Amino acid sequence: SRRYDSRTTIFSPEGRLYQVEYAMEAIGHAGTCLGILANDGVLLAAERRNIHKLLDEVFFSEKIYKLNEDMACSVAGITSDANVLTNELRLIAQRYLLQYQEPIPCEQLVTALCDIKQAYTQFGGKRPFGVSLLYIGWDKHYGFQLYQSDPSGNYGGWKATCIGNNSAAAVSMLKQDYKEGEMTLKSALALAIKVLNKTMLSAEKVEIATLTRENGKTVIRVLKQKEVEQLIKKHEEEEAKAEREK
Amino acid sequence: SIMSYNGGAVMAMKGKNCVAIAADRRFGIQAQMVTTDFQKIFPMGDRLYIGLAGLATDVQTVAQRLKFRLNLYELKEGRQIKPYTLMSMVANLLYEKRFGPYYTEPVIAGLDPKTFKPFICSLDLIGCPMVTDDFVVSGTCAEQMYGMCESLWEPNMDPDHLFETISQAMLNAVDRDAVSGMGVIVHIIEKDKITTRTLKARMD
Amino acid sequence: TTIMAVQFDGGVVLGADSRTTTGSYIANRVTDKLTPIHDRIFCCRSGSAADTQAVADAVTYQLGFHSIELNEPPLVHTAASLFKEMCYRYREDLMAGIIIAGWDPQEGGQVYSVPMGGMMVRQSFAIGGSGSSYIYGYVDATYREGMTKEECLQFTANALALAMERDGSSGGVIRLAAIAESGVERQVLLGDQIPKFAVATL
Amino acid sequence: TTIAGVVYKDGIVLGADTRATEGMVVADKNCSKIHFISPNIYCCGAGTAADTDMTTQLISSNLELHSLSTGRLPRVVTANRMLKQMLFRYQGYIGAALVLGGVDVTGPHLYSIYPHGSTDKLPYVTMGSGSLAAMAVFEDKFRPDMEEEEAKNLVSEAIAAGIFNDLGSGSNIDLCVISKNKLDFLRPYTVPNKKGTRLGRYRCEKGTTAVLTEKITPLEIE
Amino acid sequence: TGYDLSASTFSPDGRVFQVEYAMKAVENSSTAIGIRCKDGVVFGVEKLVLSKLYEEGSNKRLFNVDRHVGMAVAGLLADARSLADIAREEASNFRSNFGYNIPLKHLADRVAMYVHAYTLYSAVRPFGCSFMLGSYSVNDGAQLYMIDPSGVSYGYWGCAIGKARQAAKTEIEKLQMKEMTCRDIVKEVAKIIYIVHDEVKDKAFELELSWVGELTNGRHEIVPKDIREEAEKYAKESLKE
Amino acid sequence: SRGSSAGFDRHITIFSPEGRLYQVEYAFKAINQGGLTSVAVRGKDCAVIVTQKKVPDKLLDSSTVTHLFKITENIGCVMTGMTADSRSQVQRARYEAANWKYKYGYEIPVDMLCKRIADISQVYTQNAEMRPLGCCMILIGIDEEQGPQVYKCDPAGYYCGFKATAAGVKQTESTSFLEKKVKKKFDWTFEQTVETAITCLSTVLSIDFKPSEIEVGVVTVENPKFRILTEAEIDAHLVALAER
Amino acid sequence: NQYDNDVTVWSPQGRIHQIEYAMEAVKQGSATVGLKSKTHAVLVALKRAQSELAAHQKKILHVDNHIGISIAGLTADARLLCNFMRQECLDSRFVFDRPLPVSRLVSLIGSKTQIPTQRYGRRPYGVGLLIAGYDDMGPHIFQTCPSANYFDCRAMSIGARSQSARTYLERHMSEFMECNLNELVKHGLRALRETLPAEQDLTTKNVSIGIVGKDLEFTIYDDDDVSPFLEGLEERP
Amino acid sequence: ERGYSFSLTTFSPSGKLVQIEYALAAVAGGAPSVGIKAANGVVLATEKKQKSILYDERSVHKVEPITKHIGLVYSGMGPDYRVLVHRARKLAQQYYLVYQEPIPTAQLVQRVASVMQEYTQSGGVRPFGVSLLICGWNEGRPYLFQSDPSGAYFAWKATAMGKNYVNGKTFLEKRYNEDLELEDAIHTAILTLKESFEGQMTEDNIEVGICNEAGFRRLTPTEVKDYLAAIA
Repeated sequence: SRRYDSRTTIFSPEGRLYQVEYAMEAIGHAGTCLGILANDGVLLAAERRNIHKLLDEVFFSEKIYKLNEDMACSVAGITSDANVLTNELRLIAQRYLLQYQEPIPCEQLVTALCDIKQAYTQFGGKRPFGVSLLYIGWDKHYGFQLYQSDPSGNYGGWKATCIGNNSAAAVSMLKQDYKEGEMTLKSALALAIKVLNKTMLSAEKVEIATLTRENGKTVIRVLKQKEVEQLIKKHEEEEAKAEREK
Repeated sequence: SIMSYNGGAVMAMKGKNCVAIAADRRFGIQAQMVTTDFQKIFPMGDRLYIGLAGLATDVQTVAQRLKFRLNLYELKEGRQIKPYTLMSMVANLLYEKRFGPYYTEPVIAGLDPKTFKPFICSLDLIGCPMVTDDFVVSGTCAEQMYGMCESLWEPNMDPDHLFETISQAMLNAVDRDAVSGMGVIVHIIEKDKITTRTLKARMD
Repeated sequence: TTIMAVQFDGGVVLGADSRTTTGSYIANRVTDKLTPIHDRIFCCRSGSAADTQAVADAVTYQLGFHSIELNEPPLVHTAASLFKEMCYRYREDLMAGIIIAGWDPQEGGQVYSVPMGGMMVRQSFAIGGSGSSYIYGYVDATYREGMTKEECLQFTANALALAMERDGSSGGVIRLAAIAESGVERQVLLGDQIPKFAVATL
Repeated sequence: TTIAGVVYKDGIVLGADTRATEGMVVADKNCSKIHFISPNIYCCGAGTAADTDMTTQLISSNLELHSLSTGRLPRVVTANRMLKQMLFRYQGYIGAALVLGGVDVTGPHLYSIYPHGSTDKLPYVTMGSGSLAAMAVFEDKFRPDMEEEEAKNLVSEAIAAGIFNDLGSGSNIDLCVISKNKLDFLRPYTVPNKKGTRLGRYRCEKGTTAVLTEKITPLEIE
Repeated sequence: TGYDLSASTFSPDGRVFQVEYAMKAVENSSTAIGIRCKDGVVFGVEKLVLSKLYEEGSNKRLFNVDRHVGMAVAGLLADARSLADIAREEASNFRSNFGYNIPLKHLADRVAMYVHAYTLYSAVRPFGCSFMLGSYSVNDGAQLYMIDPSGVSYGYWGCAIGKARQAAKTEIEKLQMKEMTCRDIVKEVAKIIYIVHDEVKDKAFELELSWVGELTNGRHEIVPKDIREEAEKYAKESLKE
Repeated sequence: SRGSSAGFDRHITIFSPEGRLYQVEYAFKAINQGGLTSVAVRGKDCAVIVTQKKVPDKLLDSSTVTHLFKITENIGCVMTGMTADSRSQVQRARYEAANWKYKYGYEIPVDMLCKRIADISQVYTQNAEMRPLGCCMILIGIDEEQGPQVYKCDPAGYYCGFKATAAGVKQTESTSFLEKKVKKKFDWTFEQTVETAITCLSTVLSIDFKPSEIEVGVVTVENPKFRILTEAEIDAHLVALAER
Repeated sequence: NQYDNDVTVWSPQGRIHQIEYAMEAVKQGSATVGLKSKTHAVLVALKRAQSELAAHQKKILHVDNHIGISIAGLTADARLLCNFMRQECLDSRFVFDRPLPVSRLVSLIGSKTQIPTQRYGRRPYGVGLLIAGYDDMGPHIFQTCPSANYFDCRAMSIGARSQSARTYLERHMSEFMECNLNELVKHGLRALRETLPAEQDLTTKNVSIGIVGKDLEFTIYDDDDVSPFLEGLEERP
Repeated sequence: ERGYSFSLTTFSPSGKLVQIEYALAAVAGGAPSVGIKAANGVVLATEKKQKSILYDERSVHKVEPITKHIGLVYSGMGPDYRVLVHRARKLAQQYYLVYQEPIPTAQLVQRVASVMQEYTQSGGVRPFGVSLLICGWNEGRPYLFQSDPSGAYFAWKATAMGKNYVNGKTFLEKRYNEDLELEDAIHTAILTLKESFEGQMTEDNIEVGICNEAGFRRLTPTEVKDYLAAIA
C-alpha cells in the first residue's frame, strides 16, 4: 500500500539518501572501533559496551569476529545487523575457497559484502543495514590490509582508521601519531591504547585483536586481560614520565 | 563398477590412545595409471582425518564441500568438531544426494578434541554410518583388507604396533588388487603428534 | 483377495477374505479389508495394499470434512464419487479396485463398484479381487431378488468360501459386515464356521 | 537382517540381529537396528540402512515437536501415520521396512510398515531377509497375553532362527522391552556367536615395514 | 478521518467503514424481494429502465446460477455479475467433486466466504452488491438465503434488498407465506414491488419475475409471460383502488 | 506516555510509543458490535455454552440464525462478534481439526485446536496488510485425560483454558457473577452447570428467557458428542430454574 | 480528496470516484451512434482530426465476420479490448467451429473489465464500446462502459454531445425495425449529425460507417465509400 | 492480498529504529521474569498472575522447554512468544537432524535471535514484542542468555526482565554470587520476584523452571510450594 510505504530507497531533493545518512548517524553513537596497520601485523581495538557486572563471558570476543583463516572484522552499529553481515561474510569467503581452493583476498571479500549493502540502498524498499565494519586481513597479493565499510556500501583501505563514538577525534590523533611505513605491532598497540584512552580506559573495557604471520601461516589472537593490563600500565607510566619531564 | 573406474583403497584402524588411517596413492583411469601421488586422506582437524575412496572426481568434490561445511561450522560454533559430529555431517551431505549419489565411501579417523579418545567410522555412498571399535576399510580391495585386518588387528595396540599392523594390512591387500596401490601413505594420529609415512611398495 | 457386497432391502452386506500376500508368502493372514469410511459407509479394498490404504484414508478425511460442513449424513453415492475421482485421476499410478457399500436415508442400501481405471457403477451386488473370477458363475446362479439380510450374509459367506478354496491369493477368515439404518454389525467366520464343500474323491 | 516384534500381556518386545552386510561380506558385526522414536515408541528397521536411519530420525524429530506442543506422550498411531504417509509419498523408493512398537495411553501397539507405505496392525510381526524363519517360530509358539519373560524368550528364539538360517542375519540378538512402567533396551541380549580363538601369533614387530619417507608434526596441546 | 480508507483498518470503535460504504452502495439500488412459500421460492425485481433506448430485458438482475438455484441481486451490477460467475463456478465444481446438486445452504456459505475474503485487505475492496439465492428440492424443501457485502449469510422466509427494503419488508410481513403456493405468491410479489416503487423519483420500471418450486420441478426459471401478465394486472388493480 | 501515537500506529499493527497495538484493541471493540453475549461454564463431567439468540425479523429463518457450531463430533464452539469473521474462523477450525485427524490419527484436543486458531490470529496481528478478525471463539469438548474443557481465543492471538468465561457486551459483569459462583464452589452437576450458565446470562441481561431467546450446547463425559439442546430441553431447564 | 484516487476505495456515499472519472474519459470522446433494424446493425462514427493535416482517427474496428465495434475514449485501452474480443471470437471458432454469439462476447468483456475495478493499483478501462453484431438471434447493439456494465440497446449513442443523438434516437426508434439498410444508415447519420455543432457538418472525411447483417459480413465504409449513404441526406435545421 | 514488501521499521533522523524501542517498551510492560545461573544449573522464574480465579492457571505455561536441555521464558506479548517458541523448537530439531547432537544453547540463541532480527527488516511486519531468557546445559556447563526484540543477545550470570526489571537487576547484583548452588539460586530468584510482586505469592502465581545435567524441567506446584514455604 502506497500510503504506509516509507520509501527507503529514494533520492531526496538535494541528491541524498536519507536512510543511509540516518544509519551512519546510528553508527556514530556505537562503540568505538579502531584499526591500525603495521609492517609486521594489523590490529583491531574495540570499546566494550556490554560492561554490566552480571554479564557472563562465553564467546571468543564481544565485537571481533573471525571471518576466515586470514581475516577478521569489528562492527560498529546495530548488533543484529552485524550478525547478519558477519554470517554473509563467512559464507562469501567459504564460497570463494570452494571455487578456487585458495583463501579469498581481503578486498574481494569487502567488495562482495559492500555490493549487498549497496543493493539494499538501491531497490527492495527495505531499510539499509545500520553497520560499519573494520576488516583486518592478510593475503599474498597485498600483504597486511585494513579496510573500512559503511552502510552506503562505500569502502576504503586505510593505514589507520576509527569508526563509532568519537571517531573524528581518534582520526585526528592517528593523523598526528601514525608513522607511515615505520609502525611495528608493539608501537601500533601503544598508539591504539593512547587513542582509546583519549576517546573515552581499563582492561575490561577494551578488546584487542592482533593479526600476524608466523611460519607462512596467519595467526589471529585476542589479547588476554594480562596483556591488555600490561599495555595500559605501560601507557600510564609513559604518560607519567612525559608529564614529569615538562 | 563406477567406483572401480579410478580404483583406490583407504583403511582406518584403532589403537590404544591413537588411530591410524592409510590410503593407496594411485590415480588412474581404468587400467592406465596417471599419477602416483593422488591425495585421498584430507585433514578435517588437528587430530581428525577423512579418507575417501571411489570415483576421483567425487572424492575431490566431497572433500571440498565437506571442508566448506566444516569451516562454516567451526566459525559459527567457535570450536573444533568432534569426530561423531563430523560423521553426522558427512552422512547428511551424502544422503542429500540420495538419488544422485556421490560415488565415494568415506572413512573417518580421529581423536576427541577434548578427551583424545580414538574414533573410527565408515559410510556407504548414500551416508549410512557404521562406527566400529577395531577397523574400517573402503575401496576396490575391501575383501583383501578385511582378510588382513581380521587376521592382524589386536586390541590396545601402541602407536608403533598399530603402524606395523595397518601398514602390513594395506601393503598385502593392495598387492592382490590390480587397480589399487602404487604406494601407500599412513597417518598415525596421537595426542601429541601426527606421524605421516610413505611405505616402500610395489609399483606395478 | 476376494471382496463382495450385496444390497438387500434396508441395507448392505459386505464380505472379504483376510489374506495379504507378497508373491507366494502370506504377509498377513488376518487382514481387515473392510474399512469404515463413515458411520454407515464401508469400502472393500482389493489390489495394492498401500494404494487402497492411502486412497481410503484420503476419502475418509474428505468425506468427514464434507459431512461436517453440510451437517448431514453423507450419501453413499458421494463416497463412491470421491473414490471414483481419486481412482480415475491417478489411474496410471494406482492399482486399486474398490467396492463402496453403505446405507443412507435417501437411497437406502447401495453398492458401487470402482474397479481399476476409475469407472463407477451401481450394482445389486458386486465382487472383486483376484478370487472373484472363480465365483462369477456361482453368484450369477445363486443371486435372487428380495433376499433378506440373513440370506445375504449366507450368500456372501458361501461365495467367499468357494473363492478362498480355489484362489491361492485368498484365504484366512471371512470378515462380514451388515450395514442398515440401525448401524453396523461386524462378524468373523473362521475355522469350521466357514462354509465347506467336499472335495470330490475317486 | 532379521527383526521381529510381539505384543505381550503388558507391552511390546522388539528384537533384531546385529549384522550388516555389503553384498555377501559382513561390514558391521554390531549394527544396532532398533531405533529410538520416543521414550515409549521404538522401531526396528530392515531394508536400506540409510533409508531406515533417515526415516526413523525424521519421524522421531517430528514426533518430538508434536509432543512438545501437545505436552502429552505420543501415540503409536501417530508414528505409524507419519511413517506410512511419507513412505507412500516416496512410492517405495525409500527402502525402509519397519517394525514399529510402543505403549501409549491406549495400550500396546505393534505395526509392520512396508516400503510402499502399507501398514499392518498385528500381535506379532517379522521383517528382513530372515523374516520367514522368525515367523515360523512365532506361528509355532506365539500365544496371546504372554508374560514378559515368555515374550522375551520367544522373540529371542525367533531372531535366533533368523540368525542361524539366513545368510543375511547374524551376530548378536538385541531386545527392547516396552511397557507403560519401563523401557529395557537390552543390547546385546544374547551373544550366540563368537570369533574363535586365534591359534597363531602374526604380530608385526617394529622395523618389519620398510618406510621411504617420514614426517612427524608435533601438535600443541591445551 | 483516515480510518475509513481500507478494509484492513478498524476504526477506534471497531467498525470497518469500507464495508459500510459498500452496503450504502447496495442501499442506493432498486429493490428486489424474495419470498419462500410451501412449494418454492419466488423472486421479484424492480428493474429501473434508465432510457427507452434499451432493449427490454437489458441489465437483468435475476440470474440462473444453477439448474436448481436462482439469484437476485441489488447494487453494483458488474460486481453482482462477478459474484454470479463465482456462484456458478462453485456449483459446477461441487457437482464435479461430489456428483450431485450443491445444497443451497452450502452454496450460500461458500459464496459468502468468497465475499468475506474481500473485507479483510487493503489489496481489494468489498463487493458492492447484496443478493438472494433461492432453490427448491424434494429432499430439502424451499430455501431462500441472503448475502450482503460483509459476507453475512442468513436464511429467510421473506427478504428485501435495495433502497425500499424496509417498506417491502413491512408488506411481506403481512403475508402468511408458510401456507401459500407459488401461484398466489407471484401475484403478491408483483403487488409488493408495485407498492414500494416510487412513481415520481424512479420514472419507469420493468417487473422481473422468476421462481423455483414444485411447479417447476425444482428448476429455476423466469415466470411464464402469461403468469407475469396476470400478476402485473393484479398489482396495478391493487394499486389503483 | 498515555494513549500517545506516532506515525501510522492507529491504522496498522505497528507498535505505538507505549508498546501497544491499537488495531488489536479496536478488533476487541468490534467483538461487541454484534450486541450479543455468550457464557461458558465447566462442570465436573460436563461443559456448557449458552448464548443469546436474537431474531428481530419474523421473516428470518430462525433455524439458520445460530452462534453454536460443531467443529468436530466431540468439539463444539460458540462465536461472538462479527458474524462473517466468525464463520470464516469456524471454517478454519473445522479444517484444522480434520487435517489433524488425517495427519496424526487421533482427534485434536480442544486445547490444541484453540492454540492453532490463536496462532493464526497472532499472524494477523504482526502482518500489516490484513486486519484481525473481529470475533472471539469459545470451544468446549471432553478430553479423555483432563475431563471437560472450556477454552477461549481472541483477536490478539491470546488463548486460555477456563473454569467459566464469557464473551460479548456483558463480558465483565458475566465474569464477576461467575467469579462469585466459582468462589463459593465449583463442583457442579450437569443440571447445576446449565442452570449456572443460564442464570449468568439472565442476570447480566436482566431478562427471564423464553426457550427461543437462548441457545445451549453441551458436552458430557457420558455423551462426549457435542449436542445442541432443543426448545423443549431449554424450557425444562428454565422452568426448573424458575421453580427454585 | 481522499476517496478519489484508487479504485479500491468506497466513498462514504457508496460511489467509486475512479470509475466515474473513467466514465468522463468516455464522455470526452467523439460521438458514435449504433442502431439496428430487423435485419441489420449499423455503427456510424464521427471521426476527429487532431490537425487539419492529420488523418481522422479510426473509430470502427473489425472483431469478427459477424461483429464490429465503435470505440470512444482512450484508444490504447480500446485496442487492448479489441484484441481480447478478437481472440475470444477466434477461440470460439477454433473450439466449436461456430461464431461466438454477441451476448456471450459482451459478458466476457464485462468480466474482464470488472476485474481491475476491485484490485489495488489497477485502473478501469477508459473506453466505452458500441458493439454491432449479427447472430442466430438477429442483429444486436450493445453498449459497454468503463464501469464494466453493459446494456442491450435498440439504439445508442456515446461520446461528446451524444445526448442530442440519444434524443433523436428516442424520437425515431419506432421506425428502425421496419427500415431498409439505406433508411437505417440515414437515421444513424441524422442522429450523429445532431451531435455536431452548427459550424461543423458531416462529410466523407469525418464519417465512418459499419454494417453487419444476415447475408452481410461486418463491413467498414470510409472516405468515398460513404458518399452513397450521404447522398440522400437532407440539410440540417 | 500479498504482504507489503517495504519495511515498517526504518531509521529516524537521530539514528534510532524507533519501532524496536517501542517493542522494547512493550517488553518493559510485561510480567517480571528472572534468570539466575548457578554453579550447577540455571533457574528461570516468572510471575504468572491471572486476571481472575476463573482462569485455569495450569492450561497455559510461560516457561517452555525447547529441548531436553534447553528451556526459556519471556517478558512481553504472549502470542509473539508462542511464535518464537515454535520457531525455536523447529530450529533445535533441524540442528539435531543434521548433527545428531542436541543443539548447544548458544547456537539455539543465535538462530532465534536471527529470526527476531529478520522481523526488524523484512517487509510489512513489526518486530516481536518480547524479550526471551533462554537457559541451557551443555558441555557440563550452564548457560543463561537474553534475546531482545532487535535480535541482539547477551550472556548473563543473572538478569531480570519485564516490569520493574531495573530494581530487579540491582537486587540481583546485591544478592547474586557465582559460587551459590542451584537451590540457593531458586531462593534468590523467588526473592527477586517477591520484590516486584503484588499480593501474596502462591505456587499458582509464579512459574519456575530449572536446567541442570539431567535436563530442563518446569517445577511442579508442589515443589514451588515447598520452596515458597522455605522462603517465608
